[PDB]
Amino acid sequence: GWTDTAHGSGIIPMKTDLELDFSLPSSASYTYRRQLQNPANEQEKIPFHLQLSKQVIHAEIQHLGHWMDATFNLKTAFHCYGSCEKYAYPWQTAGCFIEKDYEYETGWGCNPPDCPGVGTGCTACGVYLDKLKSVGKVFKIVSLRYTRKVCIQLGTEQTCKTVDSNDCLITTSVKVCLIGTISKFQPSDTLLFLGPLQQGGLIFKQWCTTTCQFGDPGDIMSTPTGMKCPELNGSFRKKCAFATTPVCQFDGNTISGYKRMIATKDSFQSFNVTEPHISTSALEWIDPDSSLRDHINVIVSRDLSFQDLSETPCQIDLATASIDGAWGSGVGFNLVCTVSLTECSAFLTSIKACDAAMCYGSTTANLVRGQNTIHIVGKGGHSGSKFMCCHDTKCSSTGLVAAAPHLDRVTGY
Amino acid sequence: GWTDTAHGSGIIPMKTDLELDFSLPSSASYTYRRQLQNPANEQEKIPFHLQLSKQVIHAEIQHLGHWMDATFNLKTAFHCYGSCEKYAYPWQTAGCFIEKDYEYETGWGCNPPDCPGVGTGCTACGVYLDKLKSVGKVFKIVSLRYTRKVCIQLGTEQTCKTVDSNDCLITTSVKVCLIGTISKFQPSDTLLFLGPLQQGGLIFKQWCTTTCQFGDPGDIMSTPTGMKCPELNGSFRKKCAFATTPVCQFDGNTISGYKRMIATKDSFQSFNVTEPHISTSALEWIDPDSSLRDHINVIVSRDLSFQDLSETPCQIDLATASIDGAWGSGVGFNLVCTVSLTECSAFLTSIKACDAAMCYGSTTANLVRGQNTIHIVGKGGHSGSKFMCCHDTKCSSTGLVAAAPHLDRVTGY
Amino acid sequence: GWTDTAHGSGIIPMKTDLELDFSLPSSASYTYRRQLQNPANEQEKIPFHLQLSKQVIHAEIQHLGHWMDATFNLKTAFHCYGSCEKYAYPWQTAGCFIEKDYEYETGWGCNPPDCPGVGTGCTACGVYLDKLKSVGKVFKIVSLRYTRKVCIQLGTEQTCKTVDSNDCLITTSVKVCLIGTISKFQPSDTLLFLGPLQQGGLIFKQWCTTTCQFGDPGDIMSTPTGMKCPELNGSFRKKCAFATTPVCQFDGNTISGYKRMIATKDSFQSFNVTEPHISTSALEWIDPDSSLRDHINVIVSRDLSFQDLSETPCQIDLATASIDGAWGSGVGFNLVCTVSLTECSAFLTSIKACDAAMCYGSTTANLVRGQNTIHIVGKGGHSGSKFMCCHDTKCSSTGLVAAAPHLDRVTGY
Ligand SMILES: *[C@@H]1O[C@H](CO)[C@@H](O[C@@H]2O[C@H](CO)[C@@H](O[C@@H]3O[C@H](CO)[C@@H](O)[C@H](O)[C@@H]3O)[C@H](O)[C@H]2NC(C)=O)[C@H](O)[C@H]1NC(C)=O
Ligand SMILES: *[C@@H]1O[C@H](CO)[C@@H](O[C@@H]2O[C@H](CO)[C@@H](O[C@@H]3O[C@H](CO)[C@@H](O)[C@H](O)[C@@H]3O)[C@H](O)[C@H]2NC(C)=O)[C@H](O)[C@H]1NC(C)=O
Ligand SMILES: *[C@@H]1O[C@H](CO)[C@@H](O[C@@H]2O[C@H](CO)[C@@H](O[C@@H]3O[C@H](CO)[C@@H](O)[C@H](O)[C@@H]3O)[C@H](O)[C@H]2NC(C)=O)[C@H](O)[C@H]1NC(C)=O
Repeated sequence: GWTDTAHGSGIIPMKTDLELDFSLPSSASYTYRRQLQNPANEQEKIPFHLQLSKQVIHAEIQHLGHWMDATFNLKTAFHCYGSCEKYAYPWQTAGCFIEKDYEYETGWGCNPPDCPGVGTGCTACGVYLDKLKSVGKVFKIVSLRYTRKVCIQLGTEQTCKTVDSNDCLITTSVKVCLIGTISKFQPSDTLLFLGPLQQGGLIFKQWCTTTCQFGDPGDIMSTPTGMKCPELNGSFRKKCAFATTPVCQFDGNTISGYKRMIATKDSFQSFNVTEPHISTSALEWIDPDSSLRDHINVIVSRDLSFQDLSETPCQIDLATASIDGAWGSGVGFNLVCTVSLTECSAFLTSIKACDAAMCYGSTTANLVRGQNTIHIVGKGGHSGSKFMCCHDTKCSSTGLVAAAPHLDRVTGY
Repeated sequence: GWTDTAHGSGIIPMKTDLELDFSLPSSASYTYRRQLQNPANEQEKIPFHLQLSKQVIHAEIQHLGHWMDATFNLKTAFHCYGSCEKYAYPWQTAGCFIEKDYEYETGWGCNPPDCPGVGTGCTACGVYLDKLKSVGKVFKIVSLRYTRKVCIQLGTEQTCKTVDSNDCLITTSVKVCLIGTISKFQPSDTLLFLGPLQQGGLIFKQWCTTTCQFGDPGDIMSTPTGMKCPELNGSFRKKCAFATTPVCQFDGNTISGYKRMIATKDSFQSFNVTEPHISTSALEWIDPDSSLRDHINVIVSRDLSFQDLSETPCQIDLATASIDGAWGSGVGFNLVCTVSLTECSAFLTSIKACDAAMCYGSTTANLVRGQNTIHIVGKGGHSGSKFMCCHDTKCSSTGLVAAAPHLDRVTGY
Repeated sequence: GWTDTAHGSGIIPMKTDLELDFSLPSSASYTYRRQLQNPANEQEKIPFHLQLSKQVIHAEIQHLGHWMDATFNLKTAFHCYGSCEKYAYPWQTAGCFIEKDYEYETGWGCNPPDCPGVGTGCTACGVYLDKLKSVGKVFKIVSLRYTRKVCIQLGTEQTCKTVDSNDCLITTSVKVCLIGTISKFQPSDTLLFLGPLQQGGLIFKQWCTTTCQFGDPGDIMSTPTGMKCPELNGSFRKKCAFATTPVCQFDGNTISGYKRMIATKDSFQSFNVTEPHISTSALEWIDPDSSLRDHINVIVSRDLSFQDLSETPCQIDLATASIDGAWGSGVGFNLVCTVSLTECSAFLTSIKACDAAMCYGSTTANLVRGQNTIHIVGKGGHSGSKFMCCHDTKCSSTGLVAAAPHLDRVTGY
């Protein structure tokens, strides 16, 4: 029952030369040098060197756009004759507006002196948002990954590798394992940056999604493809009589999402960020908070009894078959892989979906000799990303683009 | 100060034969054979065998029922005389409806030609939902548990045991410890399955609970005991005049929860599932995602210095005393246990609430010699479950049924 | 590249005397005695003693106040002349109320017999909440910390220290490391206590924040500084005619947050609490749930090869420079520290913000020889707290008070 998925080693403890074991803050790097006694010869020694980089957070993100503050406005129009489609209105120039029409409701005692209409015209009323101000950048977390660069040297062996926070690196005589605490961040958290990235942000758990009303977090969003307006929500009413022009009233919410947030600002969680790097579909940074600690173990054994537990005679070859689903998505894309197994009856291994740069997901494949169809869910990437089936570092040269994510609001009156 | 709650071992490292140490994906199993040198005799060797099953997720769940898509409909009725209770209406046959009556509001200029009424009758108006379509199955997570079957053999010792993700298994000469990363799932997450279980689902963090409006996630739920309708929310209005029958208008939301979800579908998180098994109150599966890795440590020491740290002279006997609270609940049930302690002045131990199959919770009991009353919160089970006080595998033969969970909506106009 | 942030040790495994390794419930303490063979002399032995306390949870909190149940009431007033400011109304004495006025709308067929007014007066209508009952205490989690007291003795060495759940304690010959599972609690969770603390509580993920409507969790909050009333939300309407006094109607929600919670109570998560201790800005307790297990490792090596990995020649001195931001906040306060580095070219270390009792946060500082300006985010504390820049246990004697947190609702009609 072969697998290459166990990353570590089998050891005889009497034939081990060195063990490091400690907790380290994610934001801390660490360096260790020591001359170790040669187990082959007690009168000799060999250099051992360890280097650990600071832990980098990698979030695949959705660029939700800029959060807008706004002012609420209510205006009443009146035409004694003609329907509401015939007339342009002041509010129709605005970035976001709702209109409620009262066509054919002229009667008597709802009219100014100059209107003798009865059951005609249009008393159109508009609520609208102006004084639109960008207050911050908004990203929704699609997925999370935490990595350290690990460099080992034992005499003439030397290898650097990037290692996930609950993975191990294995060389001929050295194993390094990371064990990784709780995350401050979660998939689907929304991050709000009110200024530059370096100045940190706020985490939100309830950013508007399926139903964005004016007053919610993320109510008014501006993307480069255009505005995303919230629904208003509240009832309209004419006050009619005193031989005057009708005066509309709105009972719904008047105060914007941003203003409502700022008033109770200290109800939310902050985070800070050093060395931020933004890409099309990702945000990378180091969290300077030193209260988050990982566990590191290092073990040296320059002996033939040291087993790499990943070693197998099994050989695989990959071909990217087909794709469906979307890029930049927490639901994601479905990549189909044709996977040949040779030299083995069966093999349990990890098959990954990757582009040129990064991998966006991985499935545990239960392979039997010959061809195998394996499905992978990937989460992330952008318009142009060409996703390939991969194992270790070998990828299929066939790469497939995904479809755009469905992230649309539906604003039904 | 005796306790049996430390699961592991005390070791002299020079008298250890083997150490395995590695990271493994939850979805991966693993097998290891090796002939180890006999520490008693250097010219002999003994077989060591390790088998780890894939990690199974066990969620106690609530069957919230099926999520329904629907079409919104508004219809106006009119009777010139008689009150609204006297008449049956078209909308009253429908699965979900709200009605707003305007009794005794006939006046003049709110009537058709055939109605000379003044301050009489009934202008009943109905909003209602039809074209009800099941779109998926819905489960709310009550609790979570992650387990692997661990099998050890060292020569003539052999034991298999199911082990939680941050527990250890201990035999005469072998200890296996699991250390378990972050969970993709949380208690109170709601899982939506749009097709068969095997095709995966969506996680939701904001499924409607205390106030379900039409348009929310989970707005229209169908259980076998009947429909659960959302509230509508929006104002009504007659438009009256032109010597016609009154025409009602509704300003509230027209689009269903499902349709609003699907439009922005890629805002949410997917998960997938292999080997799903559904029961009355639980869902078990293996997550094929290979990016989630646990840490495994194995240590062999066939020596008398190897201590089982759980060993104590303390002896306990249990009796299930009484119960209150509910089954199938995140709040849960309160089981009272009478626990006798003998052979010891004091004893710290774990007392568990279990039925025939599984345990639903466990309390740390601080026992003193003689009788002790211990309370346990259990979370899960179903109508028929008979919960018993247990320690190790010994249970009280008395089992007690809990009461039904309160999971009702209250829809006040 | 010096750092003091690696908490643990470098070891030669053949020169180790003892290793303990096991899982332990958070609610369990543990004691271990053993006479170990003296490595210096095989015919002698030395006493080794380990004591671990139960794990204590420390939450910095916000006292949100008491959650109130209430009864909804709608009353209509009428004055044939004079505006609504001129008259006191029955509802104006109540703890929470909204009022909707219809000034100058007398007309004809909206009046009792005693009112011949036309376009005058005031038909004021009030919705209001009475029968206010406290149902529980409410705390919002600002931050979380999990600690155990660890006591070691190896012969003549003895040290007790409080250790975070993913930190290690290091002495001359002994290292103890804690590795800490998932948390049941998260920052920004709101905890509701319906009775005394000892009887446990409910966790909520959606407690009202930026927009509190009547019917929401936390809709009606009572603090010592006064009531916090929700918004109502729903439309008003006069029914007019039949030569009577106007009768107002409200279409919005009638049922309170509490009642709506209790109806579906078993949708939520409970927790329980032993040995609770409440302070101005914090809640400390031990969770009696025994299903949460940490990993403990202990390693003894009474040998000169045992390295304390935190040892450096680097020397620091601190001065608290300035502060901005707030106490009792998840966003928190920004403390500026002047940090002198001597004896070293560069130094990576942790700089903490603390008052007399506890530390409220810590930053990873990348120091170079001489003066360094370092920023720290602290989360927690109260009005009087005087926050100091600290490293190890040495603090600057200058302490600085923060500003009050902004936690206000804005209720715009
Ligand atoms: C790490 O990140 C936090 C959170 O972003 C930092 O606090 C932030 O500081 C900004 C400074 O602009 C504050 O936002 C606003 O500042 C203006 C003045 O520029 C002020 O008038 C407004 O009232 C508002 O507070 C805010 O305190 C805070 N950001 C947010 C989103 O609340 C913290 O200083 C950073 N720590 C570092 C660099 O060490
Ligand atoms: C693992 O689970 C995910 C999530 O459930 C799988 O993607 C799902 O595939 C279904 C297929 O029915 C998709 O739902 C709908 O499919 C119809 C066609 O049958 C389509 O017209 C609709 O627009 C809709 O997308 C959907 O992509 C997705 N499910 C959800 C709830 O979004 C994924 O394929 C699974 N991976 C495996 C088996 O490896
Ligand atoms: C640990 O904590 C849980 C949760 O707080 C405990 O259950 C709680 O017990 C209280 C007892 O007051 C219950 O609340 C109410 O009790 C009255 C009677 O006093 C009852 O008429 C109401 O219907 C309501 O249930 C409730 O079951 C529960 N608390 C909540 C907030 O739901 C559990 O007993 C505790 N376990 C221990 C001490 O071992």
